[PDB]
Amino acid sequence: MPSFDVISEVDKHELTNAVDQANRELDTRFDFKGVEAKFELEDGKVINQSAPSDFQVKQMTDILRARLLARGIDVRCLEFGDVETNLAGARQKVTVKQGIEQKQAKQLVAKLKEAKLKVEAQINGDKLRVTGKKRDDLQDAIAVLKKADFELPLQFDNFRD
Repeated sequence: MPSFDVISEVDKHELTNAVDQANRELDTRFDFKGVEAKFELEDGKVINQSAPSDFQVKQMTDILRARLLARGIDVRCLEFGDVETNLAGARQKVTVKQGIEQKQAKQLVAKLKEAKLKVEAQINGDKLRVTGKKRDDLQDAIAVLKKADFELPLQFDNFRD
């Protein structure tokens, strides 16, 4: 029975490149002249945005999206926390979501079952392995998973037979 893995992963280097290019891009923008603002990648999972005002962080969000997309990253993996403002300025934590949690995995099994597909899905850590009797059932699952309404970017690899 052939199988593949449904994954939700972000390349750690390209994630670093996008943040570096976003900081470089701020240094060339005229409305951030001498303005204390920065992106900080934390543990390869959290991007901390900080600026004097709520609007300037909103601008940085547009920069961060464009940079991540420019390095091939589906920005739907971004989880934006609340914009926190104190006297020092505005700060916002953006979680770069990776891996398929048990919550989203069971959701992934349920629309597969809902789609009454000839596949058997099993959670294995933060990935979902899909097994079917033939390869075209797997693509039927892959084609369905692509055209779904999901809160996570999905990739597919580790095709075994």
